[PDB]
Amino acid sequence: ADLTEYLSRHYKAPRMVLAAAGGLEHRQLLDLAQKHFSGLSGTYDEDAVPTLTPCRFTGSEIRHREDGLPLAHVAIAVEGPGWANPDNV
Amino acid sequence: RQFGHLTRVRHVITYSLSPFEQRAFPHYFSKGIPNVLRRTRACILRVAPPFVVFYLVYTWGTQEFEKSKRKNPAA
Repeated sequence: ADLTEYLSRHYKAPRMVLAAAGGLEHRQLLDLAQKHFSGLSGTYDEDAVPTLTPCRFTGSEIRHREDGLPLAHVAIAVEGPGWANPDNV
Repeated sequence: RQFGHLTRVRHVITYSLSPFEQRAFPHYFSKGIPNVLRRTRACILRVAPPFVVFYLVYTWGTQEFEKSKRKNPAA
């Protein structure tokens, strides 16, 4: 039931992309997508729209002391800039 | 003593948070005051019976000083 809820709430038409790359023309792809993807979705279960929340970066450390290992892994990280800003580049 | 060859530890995850995003004094007058009263409960039963016994001996010592230096005979 939860699987069917997830399938219902996130396999929706407008959010998703069909894209092809290779030696083929756009008309063929558009017509085949018209003949097959006409009829997936477009409306939610009583408008239960999933929506992003811009979350918060905490900054902390979790250290898993486990000495019976040959090498040690460290990951250090800071804030992400985002996408559309050129600070990305 | 260097730093790194002290012991062998497995099976332990230590979480900890940054100093900035937590506050200075979390519930300072809310938990620290029962904290110090509990600490005082753990000690005074076996701290005070030296000191009050010392104190009564101090009072008695000054008492013997005054009453044995000031004599009041019969004459």
